[PDB]
Amino acid sequence: YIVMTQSPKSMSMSLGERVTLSCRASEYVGSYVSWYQQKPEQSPKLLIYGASNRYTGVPDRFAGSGSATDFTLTITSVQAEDLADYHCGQTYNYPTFGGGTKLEI
Amino acid sequence: EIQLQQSGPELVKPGTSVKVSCKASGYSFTDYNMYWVKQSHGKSLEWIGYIDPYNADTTYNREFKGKATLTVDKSSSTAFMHLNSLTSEDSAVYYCARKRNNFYFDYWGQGTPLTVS
Amino acid sequence: FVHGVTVKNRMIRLHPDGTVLYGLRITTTAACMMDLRRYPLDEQNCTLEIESYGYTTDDIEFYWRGDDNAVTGVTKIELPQFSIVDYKLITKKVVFSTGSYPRLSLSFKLKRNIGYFILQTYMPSILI
Amino acid sequence: PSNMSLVKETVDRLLKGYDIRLRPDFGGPPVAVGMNIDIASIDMVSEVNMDYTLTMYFQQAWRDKRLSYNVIPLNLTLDNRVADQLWVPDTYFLNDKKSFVHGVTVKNRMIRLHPDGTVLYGLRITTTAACMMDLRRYPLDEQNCTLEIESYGYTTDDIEFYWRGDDNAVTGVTKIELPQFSIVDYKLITKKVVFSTGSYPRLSLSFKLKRNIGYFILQTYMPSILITILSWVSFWINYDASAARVALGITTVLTMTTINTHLRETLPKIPYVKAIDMYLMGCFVFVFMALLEYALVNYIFFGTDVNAIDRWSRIFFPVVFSFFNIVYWLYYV
Amino acid sequence: YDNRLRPGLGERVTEVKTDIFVTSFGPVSDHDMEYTIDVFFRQSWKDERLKFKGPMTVLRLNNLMASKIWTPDTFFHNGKKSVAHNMTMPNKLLRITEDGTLLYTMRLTVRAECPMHLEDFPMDAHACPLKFGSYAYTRAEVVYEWTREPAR
Amino acid sequence: YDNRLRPGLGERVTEVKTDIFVTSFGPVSDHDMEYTIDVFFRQSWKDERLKFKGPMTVLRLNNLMASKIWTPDTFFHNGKKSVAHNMTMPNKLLRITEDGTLLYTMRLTVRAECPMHLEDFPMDAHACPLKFGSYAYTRAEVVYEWTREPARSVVVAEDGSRLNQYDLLGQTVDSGIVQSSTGEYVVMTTHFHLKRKIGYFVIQTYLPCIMTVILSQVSFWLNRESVPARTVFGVTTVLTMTTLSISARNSLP
Amino acid sequence: GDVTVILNNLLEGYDNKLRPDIGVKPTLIHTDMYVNSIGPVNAINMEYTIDIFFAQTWYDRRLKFNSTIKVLRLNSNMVGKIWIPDTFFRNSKKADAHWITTPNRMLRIWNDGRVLYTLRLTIDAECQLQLHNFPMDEHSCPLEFSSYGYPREEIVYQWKRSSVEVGDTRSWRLYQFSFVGLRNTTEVVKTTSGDYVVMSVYFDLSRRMGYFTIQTYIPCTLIVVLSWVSFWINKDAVPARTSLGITTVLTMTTLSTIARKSLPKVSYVTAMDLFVSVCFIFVFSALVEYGTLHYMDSYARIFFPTAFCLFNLVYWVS
Ligand SMILES: *[C@@H]1O[C@H](CO)[C@@H](O[C@@H]2O[C@H](CO)[C@@H](O[C@@H]3O[C@H](CO[C@H]4O[C@H](CO)[C@@H](O)[C@H](O[C@H]5O[C@H](CO)[C@@H](O)[C@H](O)[C@@H]5O)[C@@H]4O)[C@@H](O)[C@H](O[C@H]4O[C@H](CO)[C@@H](O)[C@H](O)[C@@H]4O[C@H]4O[C@H](CO)[C@@H](O)[C@H](O)[C@@H]4O)[C@@H]3O)[C@H](O)[C@H]2NC(C)=O)[C@H](O)[C@H]1NC(C)=O
Ligand SMILES: *[C@@H]1O[C@H](CO)[C@@H](O[C@@H]2O[C@H](CO)[C@@H](O[C@@H]3O[C@H](CO[C@H]4O[C@H](CO)[C@@H](O)[C@H](O)[C@@H]4O)[C@@H](O)[C@H](O[C@H]4O[C@H](CO)[C@@H](O)[C@H](O)[C@@H]4O)[C@@H]3O)[C@H](O)[C@H]2NC(C)=O)[C@H](O)[C@H]1NC(C)=O
Ligand SMILES: *[C@@H]1O[C@H](CO)[C@@H](O[C@@H]2O[C@H](CO)[C@@H](O[C@@H]3O[C@H](CO[C@H]4O[C@H](CO)[C@@H](O)[C@H](O)[C@@H]4O)[C@@H](O)[C@H](O[C@H]4O[C@H](CO)[C@@H](O)[C@H](O)[C@@H]4O)[C@@H]3O)[C@H](O)[C@H]2NC(C)=O)[C@H](O)[C@H]1NC(C)=O
Ligand SMILES: *[C@@H]1O[C@H](CO)[C@@H](O[C@@H]2O[C@H](CO)[C@@H](O[C@@H]3O[C@H](CO[C@H]4O[C@H](CO)[C@@H](O)[C@H](O)[C@@H]4O)[C@@H](O)[C@H](O[C@H]4O[C@H](CO)[C@@H](O)[C@H](O)[C@@H]4O)[C@@H]3O)[C@H](O)[C@H]2NC(C)=O)[C@H](O)[C@H]1NC(C)=O
Ligand SMILES: *[C@@H]1O[C@H](CO)[C@@H](O[C@@H]2O[C@H](CO)[C@@H](O[C@@H]3O[C@H](CO[C@H]4O[C@H](CO)[C@@H](O)[C@H](O)[C@@H]4O)[C@@H](O)[C@H](O[C@H]4O[C@H](CO)[C@@H](O)[C@H](O)[C@@H]4O)[C@@H]3O)[C@H](O)[C@H]2NC(C)=O)[C@H](O)[C@H]1NC(C)=O
Ligand SMILES: CCCCCCCC/C=C/CCCCCCCC(=O)O[C@@H](COC(=O)CCCCCCCCCCCCCCC)COP(=O)([O-])OCC[N+](C)(C)C
Ligand SMILES: CCCCCCCC/C=C/CCCCCCCC(=O)O[C@@H](COC(=O)CCCCCCCCCCCCCCC)COP(=O)([O-])OCC[N+](C)(C)C
Ligand SMILES: *[C@@H]1O[C@H](CO)[C@@H](O[C@@H]2O[C@H](CO)[C@@H](O[C@@H]3O[C@H](CO)[C@@H](O)[C@H](O)[C@@H]3O)[C@H](O)[C@H]2NC(C)=O)[C@H](O)[C@H]1NC(C)=O
Ligand SMILES: CC(=O)[C@H]1CC[C@H]2[C@@H]3CC[C@H]4C[C@H](O)CC[C@]4(C)[C@H]3CC[C@]12C
Ligand SMILES: Cc1ccc(-c2nc3ccc(C)cn3c2CC(=O)N(C)C)cc1
Ligand SMILES: *[C@@H]1O[C@H](CO)[C@@H](O)[C@H](O)[C@H]1NC(C)=O
Ligand SMILES: CCCCCCCCCCCC
Ligand SMILES: CCCCCCCCCCCC
Ligand SMILES: CCCCCCCCCCCC
Ligand SMILES: CCCCCCCCCCCC
Ligand SMILES: CCCCCCCCCCCC
Ligand SMILES: CCCCCCCCCCCC
Ligand SMILES: CCCCCCCC
Ligand SMILES: CCCCCCCC
Ligand SMILES: CCCCCCCC
Ligand SMILES: CCCCCCCC
Repeated sequence: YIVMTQSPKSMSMSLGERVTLSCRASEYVGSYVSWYQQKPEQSPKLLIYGASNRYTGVPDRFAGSGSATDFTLTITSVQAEDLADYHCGQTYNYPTFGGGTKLEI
Repeated sequence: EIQLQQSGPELVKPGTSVKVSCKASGYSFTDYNMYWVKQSHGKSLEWIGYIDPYNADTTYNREFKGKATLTVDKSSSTAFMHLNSLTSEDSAVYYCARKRNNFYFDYWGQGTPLTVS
Repeated sequence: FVHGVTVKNRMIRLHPDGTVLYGLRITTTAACMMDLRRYPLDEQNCTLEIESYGYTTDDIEFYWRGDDNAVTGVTKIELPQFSIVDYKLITKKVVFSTGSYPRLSLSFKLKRNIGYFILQTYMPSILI
Repeated sequence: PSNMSLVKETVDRLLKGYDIRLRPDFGGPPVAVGMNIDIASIDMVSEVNMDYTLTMYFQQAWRDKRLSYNVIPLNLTLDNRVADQLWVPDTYFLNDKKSFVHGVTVKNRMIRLHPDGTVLYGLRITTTAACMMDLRRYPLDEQNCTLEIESYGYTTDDIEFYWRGDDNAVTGVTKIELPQFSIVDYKLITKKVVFSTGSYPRLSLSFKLKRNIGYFILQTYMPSILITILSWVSFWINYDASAARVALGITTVLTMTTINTHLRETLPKIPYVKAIDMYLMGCFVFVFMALLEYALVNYIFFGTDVNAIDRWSRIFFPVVFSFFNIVYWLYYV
Repeated sequence: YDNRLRPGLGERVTEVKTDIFVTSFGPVSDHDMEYTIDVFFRQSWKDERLKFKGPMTVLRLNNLMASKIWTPDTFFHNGKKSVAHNMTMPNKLLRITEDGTLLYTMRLTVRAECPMHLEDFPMDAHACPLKFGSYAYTRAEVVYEWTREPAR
Repeated sequence: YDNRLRPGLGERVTEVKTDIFVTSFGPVSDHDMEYTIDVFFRQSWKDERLKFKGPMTVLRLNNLMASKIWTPDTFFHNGKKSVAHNMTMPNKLLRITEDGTLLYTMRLTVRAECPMHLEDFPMDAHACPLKFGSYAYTRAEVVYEWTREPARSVVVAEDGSRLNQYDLLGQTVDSGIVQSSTGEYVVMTTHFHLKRKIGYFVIQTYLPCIMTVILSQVSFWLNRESVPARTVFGVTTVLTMTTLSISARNSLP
Repeated sequence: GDVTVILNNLLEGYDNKLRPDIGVKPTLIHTDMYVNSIGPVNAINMEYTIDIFFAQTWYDRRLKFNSTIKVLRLNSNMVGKIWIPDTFFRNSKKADAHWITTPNRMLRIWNDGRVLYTLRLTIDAECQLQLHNFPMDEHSCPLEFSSYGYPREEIVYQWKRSSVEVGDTRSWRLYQFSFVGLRNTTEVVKTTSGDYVVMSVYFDLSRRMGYFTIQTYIPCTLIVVLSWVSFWINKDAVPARTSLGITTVLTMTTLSTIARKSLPKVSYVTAMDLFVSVCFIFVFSALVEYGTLHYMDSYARIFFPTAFCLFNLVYWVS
């Protein structure tokens, strides 16, 4: 299957600054690369679908980007609610997910 | 709105099968496929399989091919995952996800922790 | 065929007296047997034989509205190979076994442009 | 005129309340649709398009309880337009590229209702069926070209195909006279092809055409053999005649490569090497070696024994060429 | 009127008297072993259902009435792909005589198959056939005939 | 039933789950910068109006019912003179499931436009596209989707390749949006990756060129005193080279 | 539904045969185009293919409705039910709409009466190319269209603010030329049936000669150099000199024949014809130079390259 690689295993950044989480796909995945947010002891929450399309109810600070295999999720200003585990998953083939980047301070 | 309620946490001895449910209420059950995702503590999300509820058509992951069986109750609007021959590694948290379309999983399950000892 | 973009290229106009102006934009690949004995110095004559199929002269009658102004646009025709020297409009009555039918003939007396063959055919032979 | 009124009433009853949208035995066992072909001609077997034009009388016979009558004893042969008001199988040719039922004088269709309900529905179809040909041994090749009759919308749970009359279903194949082909064999196969939408019945009518080699001797093989024999003439000219031998050599080599290119331009751009390509390249080796034999002669002389080389070539070139022909024709024929 | 039933269905064989007027014998395509021919393919037949009495003894009509009535399903056995010219209008004439006789001519461009044995090429001659008959009706249903002497 | 209104008009967005089964990947015409492909273009969509309950669960019908009900006006953006096959009957199938789902498959021979950059010809690979979508309905009214996974929604038959000088490496699909003054339109794109087979050109232009240059270099072994022989050796090779170049350009637009 | 009743009311008592405001005022039609791609320019047949999304909008008081629904967005099904202008293309040798999978037509009806009707077309327009200088010819290829039967008093055309929404030119099949720009005109042509307003789009195309250089010009220059090299060959070698000259001039004849085959059948000398004629003069002059030499060489060795280069400068600058 398609193996998703999250380059930042755990990123530590202060509040209110730009942060970018990377995601690599082993093969072609097109624009079928969603991002999900999972707080501890909680289910994942969809943030970005497609490649850059923002899911409904998501703050405008989240922004996705990526054409073929390189995908990035950017937070313009980290808030207190933006501290959770972030996963990237591909749905071009059978679903797979990355390791899961964790945001810290 | 859409709400996916899963069975509560449970503990089972190794080698004993177990079933976990997933009840959907907000939407029409047969329109969208139901996927199952396993997440061991501290590890990446892993896809088990999915079931097309209308015709009950099932597709499984190679690793879980034979370890998990997916069934459905359209009248109750519930998706069931049956795990058999449980081992130590099978202890994990299981979610049921609803795939809106080819792009994203819209609503996830609340989570059914599983433990073996 | 009659051209059919964007709609079928056709016109109908009813006048108060009863006259029915009916127009069609038509492309015809018309047969023209050519006596190429003098080719390329040949003055070919190609005709279009307009005729009524099912209606005899007792039922239908043809004429060029306007004795010679019925056919226009011939002068502007800039044919790359030929030069249209002249054209005639003829009205006849052809007789078949089924009956006699009206005929209109639109004949063009085309003339070959010798210069293209002078450059292409004759000059290589002369130089050879 | 009384029997005319009786037949009019019968056909009006048959077409009254007739649901063309529903097949015979709808919600029941599949309807058995028998088929039989009358090959009118096989034309335009062209490898450039990898297709062949087949003209045929394509007949289908199927029972239909709705079209059963018992008042009239004779078999009703109706006007072809009634086919538009009747259910007919939605058969198609999967390898068809361009097909048409003949137009003049009217639509070349036949509808014949039998009292038992059997419907004989015939068409005169000209179809340009696709035949992917393996030209590796061309022109000494046998081509297995097929016609794949299949039901598009109805699965095996709704329709069945069978060659009506078994091996006698297809006729007229022997009378076919292709220009450059001989139809050595034909076969009829019944299959069940499975697609993602279900399993559909399939009839495969396969002709094993054999290509006639006589024309290619006239246009392809004999001219190149003659050019090689002509190139052998240079061995009989003394080594001093540089202009004559060189002209003979280069003229032969260039004409050989020109022949190869001109022949291959007509054929499609297939990557592999054909049998005609094999022979042409082999004879190009011979003629180019004749030119290089003169080259060796000139170098050895300027840069008795040279007469020895010329004489040995004078006899070995035809012998080696004859053995090349033996090996080639034995392998391919 | 039931145009799906031939005249004399179950009572008589439909006698079709046919003749051909070749307006132009088209070019011979020896490469495809075929030839083109442009014809006024006339065919006439009795039809008792089409008897009438009126001021005119012949109803000279257009193709629309030809579509409304029964016409023979004639086809050319060796025809490859013919054209029924229909510009400006369908080039067909339909004449109903008061006795019920029908005359139904039509302008056609038949491209027919002519198998050539080119053994004496180019000093060769051929007899290119032009065969036609009913597609669906057998000899017991419709029989064809020449309206004049077969030579003429 | 009104054929003129899409299902769920004014309340929903009509989702059409399309799918392609390539029966045969037809020949690629580099001269026209296009390619032919025969497909079983399947579409599937929900229509609550066509909901029934009877002895059978799915109604398999013919094209006559397809013409009577609303079907998406899907067209190929880069299509060029496609044909919907009609022999013997309209090669279409309609299947109305009791829930309301429609499965509408048609057999097509679509001649799509494939812009090729022939910079590395003949050692070149081209990603020939096939984009399709609704013509009259914007993204807010009709949205397209792949019925299976996107990777498994364009299947090519095994023995279907009609390519002569090309090799179908594979296909990759995607979904996107086209902006227009008329509106925003959802587009389903699939790229077939073709690699030209150099075999034909090796024995058609490369081998003649190499043998010609070797033939010209043969003249270095002829004695210098033989002027006519080496002069004809050179001039005939140069003329052959010119002919080779001209006959090699005609293989391309 | 609430929309089906609107369509039924609109089409009830609707005379499809009558144009809007017939006998009242001319029907103003605003036309716009999206040029999807200018196909191959067939200079041989004096025609070129263009694929467009042709849009035309007009007001129809019969098709006005008041409701919460603002527009009626419809497929090709409703195109044949209402009045559509008979817009034909005056210089189209053959045009055809797209029908796969369904007819490529769109129709939108606003409350006021606006009827935006668009369709996809592939027009084989007739461009009267004048290749007096080839392959440097520049052409302003037009695309005319007007109502076929409705005179200026009954159907008036006009260009909307957006002139022509020309698409991206990278994917165009225009290999020979380069799309320079577009220009629109609107003029009243007089004919026997009446006065008709004609709207024409001129696409300006400029030819590129690179393929013609590697195809025709370079081989002819190389064969002229082959004619030149004859002078350096010893004069005593009669067969060598004669062979080189004859091969050169005869293959020059063959090259002229194929180069003219690239062109259509037109009776006037073009720039390529001038160049091949000068090459003929050069090769024939070299052959005659050896003919008179046998029956001087150094003068030719200078004059031929210099004359060719000077002629090249004069010819190319023009
Ligand atoms: C002499 O004979 C010839 C045939 O031998 C006749 O030519 C035929 O004429 C008929 C009737 O006019 C045409 O049928 C129409 O076809 C429309 C689409 O055609 C496309 O597909 C066909 C293949 O089926 C192609 O052959 C066509 O290409 C050719 O024709 C076009 C011009 O049309 C040329 O430009 C080309 O170069 C080709 O020559 C086309 O690609 C089809 O849409 C149409 O059906 C609609 O209209 C009828 C009208 O009654 C409705 O009943 C029907 O339901 C359809 O209406 C729906 O669709 C329209 C689309 O806008 C909507 O507006 C409606 O609201 C509704 O939704 C009709 O079937 C036939 O194509 C044509 N050519 C053939 C058969 O090869 C000549 O007319 C005849 N006379 C003369 C003087 O020559
Ligand atoms: C290309 O080739 C075609 C051949 O098909 C030429 O067409 C012929 O042209 C000539 C001259 O224009 C025509 O000759 C005409 O003969 C008429 C008599 O025959 C017809 O008579 C009546 C009409 O009155 C018809 O009903 C009947 O069926 C006959 O067909 C004359 O009436 C014509 O006019 C004048 O004739 C003489 C002098 O010619 C005068 O004294 C008379 O007063 C009268 O005014 C005319 O003469 C001929 O019919 C045409 N068709 C043929 C031969 O088949 C084309 O002319 C040629 N192209 C060009 C450019 O010339
Ligand atoms: C209306 O149409 C029907 C159907 O065609 C006609 O009835 C059939 O007429 C055919 C005549 O060709 C009959 O065929 C002959 O049947 C003989 C007996 O066969 C029996 O067993 C077979 C087993 O499959 C059954 O199908 C068949 O119905 C019979 O029960 C055979 O011995 C014959 O064989 C050979 O006959 C001649 C030479 O004698 C050859 O030319 C043949 O090709 C064949 O090789 C022949 O098959 C058939 O029996 C009739 N009944 C049916 C098919 O049910 C009507 O006559 C017709 N009515 C009209 C025109 O008015
Ligand atoms: C693909 O192949 C299919 C084959 O199924 C073609 O579909 C058929 O096409 C023909 C020709 O268009 C259709 O024939 C039409 O039948 C209509 C219904 O006929 C019945 O009803 C009328 C009265 O309403 C009766 O008079 C008649 O006897 C039948 O009882 C007719 O109304 C149509 O008339 C049109 O054509 C005639 C020709 O003479 C004109 O005079 C009329 O004015 C009118 O324009 C026509 O005859 C047939 O119904 C289609 N379906 C079937 C199942 O046969 C497709 O056309 C072909 N191409 C495509 C693109 O699909
Ligand atoms: C042109 O090329 C095509 C290739 O597509 C050929 O078509 C194939 O032909 C072969 C051979 O005829 C088909 O293969 C098999 O034919 C069997 C014929 O019976 C023989 O074999 C059985 C079993 O060994 C013996 O008992 C018997 O006595 C005969 O000796 C069929 O019986 C086969 O069907 C069985 O096997 C299949 C596959 O296992 C099962 O699915 C069936 O249910 C059944 O049990 C089989 O059909 C082959 O089917 C043809 N089609 C293909 C490959 O698509 C043409 O023959 C060829 N024509 C010419 C003129 O060259
Ligand atoms: C194994 C079987 C294989 C089968 C294939 C058979 C292959 C065998 C064929 C081999 C070729 C035959 C030549 C062999 C001898 C050559 C050497 C020679 O010069 O000898 C002699 C002359 O040579 C002759 O006697 C000429 C006889 C052959 C001429 C045939 C022409 C017919 C063309 C028909 C074509 C039409 C084409 C029709 C279209 C199809 C004399 O030589 P010398 O100079 O005096 O030197 C010797 C003296 N010394 C010893 C002192 C030195
Ligand atoms: C008129 C001439 C007659 C002459 C007769 C003489 C006999 C000559 C015999 C000729 C052999 C006939 C070959 C036919 C097969 C086609 C080629 C081929 O398959 O190549 C394949 C490999 O890819 C390559 O080979 C490209 C590498 C360049 C090869 C050319 C080297 C030139 C050497 C320069 C030296 C100059 C000398 C230096 C100076 C002394 C490509 O094939 P494909 O289609 O793309 O498919 C993939 C491969 N597949 C097929 C395995 C799957
Ligand atoms: C395509 O056709 C259109 C319409 O014929 C052309 O647009 C028109 O251009 C003229 C001249 O530029 C405009 O007139 C001018 O308008 C400006 C702005 O209002 C005004 O300041 C001037 O005094 C003058 O009136 C005209 O308004 C404009 N049409 C519209 C509807 O706005 C267009 O130029 C053509 N495209 C070409 C030639 O490429
Ligand atoms: C000594 C001798 O017999 C001479 C006679 C003819 C010579 C060949 C001609 C063609 C040459 C092309 C390239 O230059 C490579 C070397 C090449 C193959 C040469 C090898 C040596 C040869 C055989
Ligand atoms: C004047 C005008 C402008 C745009 C259109 C138009 N309407 C559509 C609907 C759908 C699709 C895919 C393309 N359409 C296009 C063409 C377009 O905008 N392209 C190619 C970018 C029609 C007329
Ligand atoms: C439509 O209805 C509104 C409110 O009822 C009215 O103001 C308007 O004039 C109507 N438009 C018509 C009848 O064209
Ligand atoms: C892959 C096949 C390559 C064949 C090359 C040509 C062989 C010619 C043999 C000539 C023997 C003298
Ligand atoms: C490339 C050189 C070719 C030489 C061929 C000679 C054939 C006969 C050899 C006899 C040697 C004595
Ligand atoms: C084909 C190889 C031939 C080698 C001949 C060697 C010649 C050496 C020079 C001395 C005699 C010419
Ligand atoms: C002198 C012998 C030259 C080669 C003869 C050709 C042999 C053809 C065999 C055909 C297969 C039966
Ligand atoms: C194909 C051309 C043959 C040579 C023609 C020479 C005649 C003069 C042509 C140039 C005139 C400006
Ligand atoms: C001998 C050189 C031939 C090419 C000369 C080209 C001069 C540039 C012209 C550019 C147009 C003004
Ligand atoms: C305008 C006619 C030109 C003819 C060609 C030039 C003379 C060879
Ligand atoms: C049409 C005029 C032809 C000119 C011929 C010139 C001959 C060199
Ligand atoms: C007539 C052809 C040219 C002849 C020139 C010979 C040397 C004076
Ligand atoms: C004696 C003449 C020498 C030529 C010099 C080079 C001209 C291109």
